[PDB]
Amino acid sequence: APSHVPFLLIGGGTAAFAAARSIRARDPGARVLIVSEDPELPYMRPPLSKELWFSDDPNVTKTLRFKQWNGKERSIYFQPPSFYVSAQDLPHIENGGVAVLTGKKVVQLDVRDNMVKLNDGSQITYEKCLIATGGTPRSLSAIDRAGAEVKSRTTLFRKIGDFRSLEKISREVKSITIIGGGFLGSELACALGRKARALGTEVIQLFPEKGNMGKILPEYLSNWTMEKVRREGVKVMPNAIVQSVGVSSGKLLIKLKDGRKVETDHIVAAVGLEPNVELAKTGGLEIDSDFGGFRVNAELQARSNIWVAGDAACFYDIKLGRRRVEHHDHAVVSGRLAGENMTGAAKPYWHQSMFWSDLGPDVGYEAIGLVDSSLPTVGVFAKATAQDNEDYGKGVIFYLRDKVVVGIVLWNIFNRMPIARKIIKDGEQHEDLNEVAKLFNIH
Amino acid sequence: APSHVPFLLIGGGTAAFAAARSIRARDPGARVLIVSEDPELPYMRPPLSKELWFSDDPNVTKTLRFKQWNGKERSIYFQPPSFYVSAQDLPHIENGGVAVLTGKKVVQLDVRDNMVKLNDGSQITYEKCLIATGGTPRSLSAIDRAGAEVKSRTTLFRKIGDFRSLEKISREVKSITIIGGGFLGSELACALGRKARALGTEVIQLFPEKGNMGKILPEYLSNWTMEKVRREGVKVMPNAIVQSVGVSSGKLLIKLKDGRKVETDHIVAAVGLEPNVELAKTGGLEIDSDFGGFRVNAELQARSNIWVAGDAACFYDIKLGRRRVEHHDHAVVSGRLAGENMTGAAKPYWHQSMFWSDLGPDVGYEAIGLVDSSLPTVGVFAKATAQDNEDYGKGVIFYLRDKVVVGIVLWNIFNRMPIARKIIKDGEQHEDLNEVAKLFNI
Ligand SMILES: Cc1cc2nc3c(=O)[nH]c(=O)nc-3n(C[C@H](O)[C@H](O)[C@H](O)COP(=O)(O)OP(=O)(O)OC[C@H]3O[C@@H](n4cnc5c(N)ncnc54)[C@H](O)[C@@H]3O)c2cc1C
Ligand SMILES: Cc1cc2nc3c(=O)[nH]c(=O)nc-3n(C[C@H](O)[C@H](O)[C@H](O)COP(=O)(O)OP(=O)(O)OC[C@H]3O[C@@H](n4cnc5c(N)ncnc54)[C@H](O)[C@@H]3O)c2cc1C
Ligand SMILES: NC(=O)c1ccc[n+]([C@@H]2O[C@H](COP(=O)([O-])OP(=O)(O)OC[C@H]3O[C@@H](n4cnc5c(N)ncnc54)[C@H](O)[C@@H]3O)[C@@H](O)[C@H]2O)c1
Ligand SMILES: NC(=O)c1ccc[n+]([C@@H]2O[C@H](COP(=O)([O-])OP(=O)(O)OC[C@H]3O[C@@H](n4cnc5c(N)ncnc54)[C@H](O)[C@@H]3O)[C@@H](O)[C@H]2O)c1
Repeated sequence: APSHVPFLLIGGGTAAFAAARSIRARDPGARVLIVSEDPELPYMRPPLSKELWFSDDPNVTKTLRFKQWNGKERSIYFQPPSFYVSAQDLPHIENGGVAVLTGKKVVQLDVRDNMVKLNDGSQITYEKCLIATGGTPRSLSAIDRAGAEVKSRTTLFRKIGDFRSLEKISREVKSITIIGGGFLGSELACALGRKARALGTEVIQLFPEKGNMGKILPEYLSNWTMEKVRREGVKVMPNAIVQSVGVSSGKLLIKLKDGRKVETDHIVAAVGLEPNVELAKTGGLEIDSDFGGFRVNAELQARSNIWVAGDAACFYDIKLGRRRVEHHDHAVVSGRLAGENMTGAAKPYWHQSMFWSDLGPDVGYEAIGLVDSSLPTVGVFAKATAQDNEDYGKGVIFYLRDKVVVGIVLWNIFNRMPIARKIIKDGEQHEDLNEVAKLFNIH
Repeated sequence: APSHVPFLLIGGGTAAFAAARSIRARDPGARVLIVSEDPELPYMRPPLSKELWFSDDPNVTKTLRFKQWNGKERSIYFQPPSFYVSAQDLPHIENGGVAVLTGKKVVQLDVRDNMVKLNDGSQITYEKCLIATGGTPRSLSAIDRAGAEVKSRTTLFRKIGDFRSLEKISREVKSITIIGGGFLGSELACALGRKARALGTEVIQLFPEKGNMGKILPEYLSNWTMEKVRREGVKVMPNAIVQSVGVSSGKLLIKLKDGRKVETDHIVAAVGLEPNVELAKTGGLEIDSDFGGFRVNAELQARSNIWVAGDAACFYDIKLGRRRVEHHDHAVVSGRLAGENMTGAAKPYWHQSMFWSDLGPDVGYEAIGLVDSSLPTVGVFAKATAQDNEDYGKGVIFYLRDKVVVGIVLWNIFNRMPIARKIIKDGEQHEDLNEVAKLFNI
């Protein structure tokens, strides 16, 4: 570890890599260090839930390569190891370069001293710092209250090791349970159902909502998505609240708060993510209370020489207000912006970030802005229509704050993202939405 | 007037003057422009309610001079007019200077181009900017729902013009009624009661709590302060919720919720302060929701080249969380810090700020930290009365968050600020608040 670096990037993930590329682009000859707790080079997580599961290659868990939108095979890793220079070489190599320090954890942050302390005891002084620590999966209360053997048969799905372990388990066990109905739980349910269709094993999804992804989509769309997920070979059990999890004859037993009971062999828990804010206690950094994570301004700035990007950043969007987004594209855009601002720009967060999803062949969408179930929605579909506050195969769902669009879900329509982005950018008063819904040309 | 200014300070008051002084101290040769909507040069407010009333000099309204703790007469203004340079003279002068552009209001703030627009259409481009606007007095629903005649007879007390108007009114009218029982209301009640006792007129105070300063002091000290204010010649009416204000035979009449009716011919309204945050709408600046005002960090910074100081800043205290202090000492300290940080330092707010108050001769106190009656309270007096949330001439009050001292009120003891400041600095847990009050000479 070098004793001083011009640019420090805490956490090795999407945001840190994007920031390193921006810093290198704007300031040629910059010398960037990335301190990562994972023993791996930066990689993208989205393939860990969809693409690596549908790969035809048998030995994919060891290879980690997949086909793209075009179909050209690529790796999850952002860059090959030859791209990164050694940390010791970093302050000596010509025109700089990015170096990655893997297996290291920053445990202390002295803002005034412009210093951090690693887990092994090494101390690194910086000129500019980015905190791009992400989040960690939340555990279940009933699972925690159970014994050690119950926790041994539970899985939290974030990293590559989780993907490999879950793939081997699905190959070797007879039934797996998914708890949670958000993004990760639903995608895992679809992938595991696809894998289990061949042999004929059982996969179960149970959660306390009315349907799949009930915090994002309206009720009717949630029920439609639930039915589509059931069509993939998954037994979905909505409105289920876990009371206790136990052991019976070598199989774990789920006793719900209701009268229903479930007996299976393995549990996958996808019950949310919480940001890593253990570093704020020693850094004297403010933690947001409404959203969680570090609190930063419109330029993602926490202190004089400290920026925060990614999932842990509770930033201030000027158009939409205080936010905290947890998505791949937001991590890329936010890291790019923080890298621009670390070299000397003063740009606020302006370009909006989107996200995408695919819950099987039938369901596939992209969304932008503020998308939430509590906010008023206007669903203009094809062959159907519904507004809140049957053939829902195609359509657009506007989200309105005060007669103004703040988020758009584009349901099974493609190459119509710029229209939605321009609608969000203009931010006009919209008392009528069928006049604008024709721009996407749903029919 | 100049097209480009290195250092712009929006709003000229206590914080702006302190910031200009810090800028000049750290960076000799600087060129500071102060844009103020007032027609006057910066002055200090605290003597506008206490010192200028007790002066024996007849024409203090014009001189605006008063005596102090040392006893040396000084002006209400921070500096004499010769100290400042002209606005057109600022760009080209050896070692620069400070120029105040009085009577001009900043109406638009464009952070993208680093340019502001004044109310006369002139544009000024800045390199660093400070927003040191203050607050404006809050009005009353009963007053605002009334007619123009009732509005013309009520007073909101912030500036020098209000002080002159109220002094003339006190010399003229027979009865004065004061709404509000916080700091300003109690101080004006004491001053006008002294003047009335000197003359022989009537002064009345009404507020919706059970005692004076019930949002700062505990209940028993609130009752004690209410009694002591009554001894000053002021008829105090606690628990008076105002319903409507009207006129009857050329005299104002107040009808309260409980049924009491009070007649008078002038009203002084002092019911709080609302921060000036109209610049945030056009500047893309974030306004705090819990406390109000511009939301800044521990370094009092809002954007890349923008700092906020004074009563309008909702800053983050590392040791005490989110705060918004509205006091003269805090304005001085925060303006000083923001002026230092505009020149290159990155110092967070660490030095605490205190506040004092004198309510007659018997009651005089100082306070520091988080002082609020909502927090659990332990008071050490001649008889040790601990509050759960006799003679109380002298004592100390500790305010607790959870077994930790966050604010201390010093009751009729002086030259003991450093002890309380040191106690608050190292906020370690205490088994009981006693044996700590021994540090103060009770
Ligand atoms: C299985 C899966 C599938 C996903 N699919 C999608 C998708 O299809 N679309 C989408 O938009 N989003 C998707 N996401 C979300 C997206 O991947 C995340 O939002 C994104 O990875 C967040 O990037 P980040 O850099 O903020 O955090 P992360 O990617 O979590 O990186 C955080 C890194 O920082 C390290 N770290 C933390 N604390 C410290 C410390 N103190 N010291 C050192 N290192 C530290 C961690 O170990 C980790 O390596 C998916 C996520 C998962 C898990
Ligand atoms: C009568 C009175 C007595 C007080 N007594 C005490 C006391 O005994 N002890 C104590 O601790 N505190 C006391 N205070 C409180 C203390 O005086 C204030 O908290 C302090 O003055 C706040 O300073 P500031 O610089 O933030 O605001 P201010 O002093 O209000 O300065 C704001 C200035 O900015 C100007 N401005 C506003 N908007 C704009 C704009 N858009 N463009 C240009 N200029 C603008 C305003 O006109 C004003 O000149 C008293 C206050 C009053 C009114
Ligand atoms: N396609 C995508 O964009 C995508 C895909 C995968 C993951 N992700 C990200 O991964 C992260 C983690 O995913 P996640 O799905 O775990 O997050 P999430 O926030 O979607 O998970 C919350 C889900 O768990 C349920 N839940 C909450 N508490 C519960 C409890 N006590 N018992 C049972 N159910 C409970 C909620 O009602 C909801 O269904 C998120 O940041 C998410 O955005 C995104
Ligand atoms: N000694 C000092 O520190 C001092 C002295 C004077 C002024 N100041 C400052 O001057 C500013 C103005 O003082 P203030 O006394 O107006 O503010 P304040 O916030 O102290 O006033 C609160 C008082 O107004 C009362 N009130 C609120 N709403 C009311 C309503 N609808 N009807 C009746 N009463 C109502 C409250 O009950 C309380 O008695 C404050 O910022 C204060 O800090 C400080």
